[PDB]
Amino acid sequence: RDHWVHVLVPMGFVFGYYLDRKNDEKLTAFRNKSLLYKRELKPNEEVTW
Amino acid sequence: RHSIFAFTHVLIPVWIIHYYLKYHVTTKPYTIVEKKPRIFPGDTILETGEV
Amino acid sequence: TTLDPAEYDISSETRKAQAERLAIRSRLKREYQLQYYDPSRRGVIEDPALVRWTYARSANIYPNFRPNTKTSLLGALFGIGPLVFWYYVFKTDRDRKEKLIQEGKLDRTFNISY
Amino acid sequence: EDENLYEKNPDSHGYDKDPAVDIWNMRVVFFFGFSIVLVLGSTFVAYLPDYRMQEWARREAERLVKYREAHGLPIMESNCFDPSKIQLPED
Amino acid sequence: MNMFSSLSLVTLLLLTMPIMMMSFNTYKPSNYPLYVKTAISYAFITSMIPTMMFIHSGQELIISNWHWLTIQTLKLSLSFKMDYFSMMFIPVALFVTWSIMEFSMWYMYSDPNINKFFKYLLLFLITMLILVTANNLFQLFIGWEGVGIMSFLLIGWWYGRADANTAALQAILYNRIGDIGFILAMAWFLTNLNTWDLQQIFMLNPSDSNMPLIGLALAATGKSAQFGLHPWLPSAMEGPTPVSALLHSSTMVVAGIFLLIRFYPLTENNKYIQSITLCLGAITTLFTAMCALTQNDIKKIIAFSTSSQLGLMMVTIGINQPYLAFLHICTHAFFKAMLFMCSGSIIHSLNDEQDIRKMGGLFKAMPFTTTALIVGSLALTGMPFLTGFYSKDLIIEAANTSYTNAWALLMTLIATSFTAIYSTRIIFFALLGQPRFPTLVNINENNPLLINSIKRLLIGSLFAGYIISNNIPPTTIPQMTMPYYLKTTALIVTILGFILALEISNMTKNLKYHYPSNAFKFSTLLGYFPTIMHRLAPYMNLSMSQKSASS
Amino acid sequence: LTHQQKVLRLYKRALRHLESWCIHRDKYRYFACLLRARFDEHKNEKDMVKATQLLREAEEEFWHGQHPQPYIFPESPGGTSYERYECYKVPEWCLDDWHPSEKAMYPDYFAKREQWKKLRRESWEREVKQLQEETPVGGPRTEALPPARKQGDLPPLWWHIVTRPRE
Amino acid sequence: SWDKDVYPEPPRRTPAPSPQTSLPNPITYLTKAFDLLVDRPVTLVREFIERQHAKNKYYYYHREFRRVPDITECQEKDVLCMFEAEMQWRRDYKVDQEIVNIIQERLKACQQREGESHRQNCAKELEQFTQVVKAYQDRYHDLGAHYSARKCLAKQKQRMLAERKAAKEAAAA
Amino acid sequence: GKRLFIIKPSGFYDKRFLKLLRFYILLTGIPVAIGITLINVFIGEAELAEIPEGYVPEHWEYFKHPIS
Amino acid sequence: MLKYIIPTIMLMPLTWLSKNNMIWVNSTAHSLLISFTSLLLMNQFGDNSLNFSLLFFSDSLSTPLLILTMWLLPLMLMASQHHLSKENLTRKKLFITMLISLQLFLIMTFTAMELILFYILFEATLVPTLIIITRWGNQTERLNAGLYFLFYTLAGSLPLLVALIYIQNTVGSLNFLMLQYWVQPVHNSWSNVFMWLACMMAFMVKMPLYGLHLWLPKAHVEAPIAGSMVLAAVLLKLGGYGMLRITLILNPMTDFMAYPFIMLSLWGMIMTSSICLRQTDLKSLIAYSSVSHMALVIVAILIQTPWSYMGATALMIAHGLTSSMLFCLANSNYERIHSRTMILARGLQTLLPLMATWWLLASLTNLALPPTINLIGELFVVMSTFSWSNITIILMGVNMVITALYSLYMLIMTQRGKYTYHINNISPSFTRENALMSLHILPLLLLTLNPKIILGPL
Amino acid sequence: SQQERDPWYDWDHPDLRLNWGEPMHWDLDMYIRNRVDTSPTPVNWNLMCKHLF
Amino acid sequence: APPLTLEGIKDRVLYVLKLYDKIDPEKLSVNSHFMKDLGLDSLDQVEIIMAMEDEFGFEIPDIDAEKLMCPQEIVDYIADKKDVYE
Repeated sequence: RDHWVHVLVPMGFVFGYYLDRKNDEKLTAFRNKSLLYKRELKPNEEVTW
Repeated sequence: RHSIFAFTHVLIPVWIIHYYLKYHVTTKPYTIVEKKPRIFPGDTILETGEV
Repeated sequence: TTLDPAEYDISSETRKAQAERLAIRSRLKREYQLQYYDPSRRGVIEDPALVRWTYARSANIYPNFRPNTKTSLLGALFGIGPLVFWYYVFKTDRDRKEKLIQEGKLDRTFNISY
Repeated sequence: EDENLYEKNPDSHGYDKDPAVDIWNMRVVFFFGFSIVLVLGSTFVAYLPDYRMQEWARREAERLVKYREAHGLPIMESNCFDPSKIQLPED
Repeated sequence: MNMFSSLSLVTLLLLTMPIMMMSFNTYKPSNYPLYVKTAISYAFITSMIPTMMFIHSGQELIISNWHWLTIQTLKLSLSFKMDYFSMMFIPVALFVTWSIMEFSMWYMYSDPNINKFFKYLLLFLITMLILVTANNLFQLFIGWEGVGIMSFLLIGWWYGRADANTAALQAILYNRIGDIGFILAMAWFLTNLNTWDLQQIFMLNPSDSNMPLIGLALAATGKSAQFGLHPWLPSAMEGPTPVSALLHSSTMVVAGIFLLIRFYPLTENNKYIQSITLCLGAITTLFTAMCALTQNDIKKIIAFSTSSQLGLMMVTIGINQPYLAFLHICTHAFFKAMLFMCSGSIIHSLNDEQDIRKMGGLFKAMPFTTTALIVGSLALTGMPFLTGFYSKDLIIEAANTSYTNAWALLMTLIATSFTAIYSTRIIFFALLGQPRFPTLVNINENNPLLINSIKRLLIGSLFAGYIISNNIPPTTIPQMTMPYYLKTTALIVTILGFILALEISNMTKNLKYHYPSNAFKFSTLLGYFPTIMHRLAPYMNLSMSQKSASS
Repeated sequence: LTHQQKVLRLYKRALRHLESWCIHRDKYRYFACLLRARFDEHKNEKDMVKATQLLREAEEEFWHGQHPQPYIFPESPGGTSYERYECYKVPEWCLDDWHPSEKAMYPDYFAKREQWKKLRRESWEREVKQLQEETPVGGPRTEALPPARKQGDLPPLWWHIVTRPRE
Repeated sequence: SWDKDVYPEPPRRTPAPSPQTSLPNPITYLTKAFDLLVDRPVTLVREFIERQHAKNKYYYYHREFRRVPDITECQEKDVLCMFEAEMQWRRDYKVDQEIVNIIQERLKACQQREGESHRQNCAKELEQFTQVVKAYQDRYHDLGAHYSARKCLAKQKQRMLAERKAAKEAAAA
Repeated sequence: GKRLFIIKPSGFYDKRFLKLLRFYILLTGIPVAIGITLINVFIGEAELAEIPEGYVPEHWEYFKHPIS
Repeated sequence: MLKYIIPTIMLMPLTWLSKNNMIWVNSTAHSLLISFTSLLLMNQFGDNSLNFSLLFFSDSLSTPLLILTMWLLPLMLMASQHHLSKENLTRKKLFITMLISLQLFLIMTFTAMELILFYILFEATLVPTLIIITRWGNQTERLNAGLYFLFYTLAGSLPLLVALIYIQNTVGSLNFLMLQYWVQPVHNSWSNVFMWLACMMAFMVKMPLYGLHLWLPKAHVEAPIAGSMVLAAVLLKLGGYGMLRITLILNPMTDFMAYPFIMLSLWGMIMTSSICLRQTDLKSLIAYSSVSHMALVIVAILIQTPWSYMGATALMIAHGLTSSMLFCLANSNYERIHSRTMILARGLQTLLPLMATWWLLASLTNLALPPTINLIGELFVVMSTFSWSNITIILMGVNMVITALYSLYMLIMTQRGKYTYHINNISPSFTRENALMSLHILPLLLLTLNPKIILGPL
Repeated sequence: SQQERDPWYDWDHPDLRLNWGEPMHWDLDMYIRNRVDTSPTPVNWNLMCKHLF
Repeated sequence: APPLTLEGIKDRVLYVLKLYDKIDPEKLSVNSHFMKDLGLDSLDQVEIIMAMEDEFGFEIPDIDAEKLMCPQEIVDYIADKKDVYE
């Protein structure tokens, strides 16, 4: 047919990569560090969280 | 000919291998590490003389 | 020097009726050549002289084995034997080597490696 | 009893199992195995970025020598990491 | 000045091209030895150009090319070295290998496996040439064991013949005993000097070098065929001829002494070193002398004479003459690659005997090569005015005033007299007698591949030292004193063998039917050492002491 | 090994180890009848110890002084370049699998291949029929009748009949 | 390139002339021909890229870090501040490897540039380098705690033995 | 005349093999070869000192290489 | 691992879901695609450290070791098809699924974030290996060898649980290797011997000493279809690496009793390679090579202080690729002659010319020819244990001597002739026979260019 | 412990006989005998240690 | 490289009959069977090929004695050994 047996199964990568992101968005404890690691004034250490 | 057989073998890599050499002594902080001139008297590119 | 090797001796007539030991090996060779020639074989012959050579060397030593002797208890002079001796050496070094390393110095200033 | 086949090579060539689409089994092992992974993936870590942060340290050890070498700061101190913060209990 | 090494790396890069084009990039209409023979033919003339640049002003160049991994403190990348052994030895050794393939173009004329032999000989040269150019002891260890595995693939050239690849097993065996000393001194250099780049080792000369250099001496005896490891050579000759013409004339047996030559700024001190080396060099002289007599192969006779030349050259490190040592090999490399190839025309001429028996006289339509035989075998007499007179005479008269063993000069100079009866022996059996051999005389000599081969090297033989020693920087103060009854007998050392060999050979021909008396102790033409030890050491370990503590 | 040919296998080597000891050609040849003269002492007598003392003392002066690395006849059991022709070695009948366009070459040799196999594929109705009859039970060496009484095919067919040629 | 104070060398001081004879010298045949054969395919092509590479530019910056805490902080059961004191510390040991690499290449600089004398001259390297490597394995190399690299759990305690044993227990210093 | 017929065992499969290594290695190797050639000519990195990056620095792409 | 386990479990409902004989091509197709994704997020930087996501990964930061674990399921399916294709498809679907089920637990192993997550995954194997040993072998001595593979591995690993649970309620909790900043030292006592000894001895039973190696030429000798779990069982042996995770910390100061593990495994090294030169079973010849220069790491871990961890890591994946291929050289050339007796396979090197290079470039990695991944590994071990005591160059040097005469004895037995027999042995080493024999040396000599990827922390 | 020291594969003209050509049942003890041979000329008289003497 | 035919082996065997002074050029060409005038026991069985021991002489094993009685049977299997005529 459209072969869900085939390449639809490596499409579980992004399905797994969706669950890969959900942890670090609740692992958001510290913007307070001292080794660059700053989150001093800027919109650089805030982003990609 | 002796024309296209000989020129293809040697003449092309010497163009290549020189290009990774002159562009290389000014990049790496040690080039070839040449010794001194081993002179007896004194002249060359200086001025100093000797007896 | 390993060995003599006894390339000439005597006969005639010590037990002259000893012949037809070749009749054993001619029987085997008549068995083998009739086995070896055939128009459709496509594969080896078994030849169990090899089969009795591996299986009597790989297995069938421990079902054979009984410790009735002391020449099989000789292995304490060979198994645990030298392993005693290597311990005796290595603790004389790293102790005599150790005291010289602490009390006094032996290595120079340019010993970063190590 | 016993039944075992032979040289899966009936004059035809044969790669893995049989005639057809088992023919495609070569171009799924040759093309995927090497020639994409052993070439482009071998290219991937050829020029991969600064590994173990040493490329940072190359220039940063290159800079920091001649600043100390200029005026007053010696080289390779091992200075107990700012002493008199250690109370040093005698006994 | 920037073209000093820019043209030298042309030499180290061009030889890779007949392996790159061996991977089928639209190859030539086939004739594949012609592609490689002309590949070397332009590589020689490029290499000679910076050799002239050195003898003007010097300006030696090491380089810094390309980084390997770098760990805690020591960085190793790779480099090269261009001091007195790169700008001198490389065109010399490469000129022989230019000359040697034309023989194998006719010696291996019928083999359908032709292309591997002109490929494996090419890889053998690269890993031989990477050794002498290296300033890195790690880079030495690459070329030390690259040349070792090239022996196994060349002694065992022919399959089957269960003595052939057993000798190849013995070939790689004695190199690994010859390995264990080299890796010992590799370890000692990190633990003290933090590196093994050869520059920094020569900055401060280490105080107590008693530990590393005895390891360097044992690795020196691995490939350079000393006593205790001597039986590797006489059974390594079992392969084809241009193998052993290259394997034991110019390569693989002068590399074992070459490592000690590079370490002259360490070996001059430490008196435990020098007396052990020079006494080792003396033993190899007469043990290879008294083994070569009454021996019945052409190639074996050359196999001992290449071993006895080492017995001088090992002593040349003991008496502190580093450059006189190296100057011998530059002369010596033109000797036997001629001489194997000279006699290689003879073995094919009878289609096989390679025996000193059943030969006859010299001129049985053999005009050219017998003339080439009486030059090099006259060079091997001890050099009246020939090639290595500036290498041979100047060393035996460098042992004139010395603090030696006093049994060393009673072992070196006596060995020179034994070198004379080497000469007339192949004369008196192959070049003198009445023609005796089985019939159908199928001789032929007129292939210009061989005639182009010999005529280049024989001319290069004669005028070698009179150009090299005439144009060289002197590094030491010569002796130049030799008083009465002590001075010139070293020539008369060589003269007496001409009388002594003939009056015994004519006593073997000219005598009184001295019927071959069975009664004779002949454990001198056998060595009696391979007979007992290679029946004992493979039986002691592999049978008793393996069935003991296995199953 | 009969007593008749016991001296003979020693007689071939008695002169053979001698010629490796000479230097001339006539030196061997002047010693020819001279070596034969000691061998011609006991000509015709008994076969017992009366004449075994020719052999029982031939251990000395033959084994004593026996061939100090003699001539070896290089194509032999020993000696150099004896079994050397082995890079080719003639791998006969390696022509089973080709996947042709490699069977294009030699169209006549492959034509002649299928012709000779009829003697190989069909000889077992005839050769193996008498083979149970001519061999009684377990007797000595298994050569057939030397014409096999009509046509020897072969018995050694074809591995000894079409064996590997040397080059 | 670099700065020459980090990688020193003396001038060039290269003699010249000295012919003195009408004997045939091949040096006039060599350098006056072959330099032009390489000058065309190298200098013209390198300049051709040099404008083509000056068509556009790309940027990469210096990466300088922040050093607020240093050594003896903090209290024992803490994790966070004793993580920063190891992130401080490991950068102070990868760097101090490479400063030994720089001074060692300085030793490579003199010896191939003089070569002949090489011992009584240059006056500096064997004095400088062995006052740096002798200042290396003391207090900066956990010998033999180098396996776990023991950041601040042992890097202070060689230097505790350099204070609790040294300088007071010498009897009487 | 001096003539025979040699016997060589099998070469067709070894010539049917050794193509598929050399075929497919160029199928993505040579298209990757321009990517190390053409990207060298038009794209590099520069230089040093420093810049001060404004107030907030750049993100990843701190490296000095075309594809890195 | 964010999701490497999550695609490789999705391989499992693909095999049974498929059609007929397409089940070989469907599995090997997608299994190669992970090798991009395995490389993809990993190999990042790099200076203290990469804690990865959560309590499930520390990313195998300083010891990569895991890319090699993912080659193999698209390396064994092309190897196993030689004599497997006579059984039912219902069991052919099984033998692919448990093989994937062995790769699942190895992926959460080597990373594992903990020490108690390690053990339950350290023991989560040995059930799918034992199914490949007992079913799918050859004639008997499978079943006792199925029991010798247990009862060494399981008798030792149970005193881990007594000690690892003992640490979890003594000093905080072991759950992180990065809560191992507070570590009290372990002095000389009569209870702290056993804490060291029970925590160590369960690793010795997999990477063997000279004693207790008695199970290693049992499972490898009598072995599945074409080395099919024997390739897995060589990774699993070097997948007992976790002594590198434990003993670097967590009783750091007990070298006092290292000596009965040194001398037993340093003299055993010089003997257990010497005891193999008279082997007559070809697959048991390789099986003792795997004893010897694996046991060189045991004197390389207990001796601490790197320039050894430079080499002890490079030796784990030195013969990860070498000893795999040697089993593949012997899983081939058994399909044609049905014996593993090394006597019988003579008359070779004329009949199969193209695989002569595959013998040598295998056996040239034990001679090890210094620019490979091998003599960059040994020569860091040699220069390490030199600095322990100088005398150790002798035994380790004779180790280098005998294995030179040992590796060639397997080569040179094929350089003979006249073959005497063998109307069979026709198959001229087909396209599969060279493909699965390749992809071994093609990464093995490739990584010698920049082998900074293969290094510890260090 | 049957008679030993070496099937040297000499002339051996019955057939395969020795070591190459594989006779039917003659394996006695091996793996030391595909590389070990027969008796020499003289006897032991260890002059080799006397040579270095 | 040199080939050979079968007309040369017929002459050399026949010539060394004439080279021996014990045998006249009056015996038969291919089959005098050696016993016609062969004598005695030793030295008429191995000496008869001792001249070809030097000339051809490829070590001539123990089987070669009693086959050599028929003087054509010598000529038979020399062509078998040295890879000879067609």
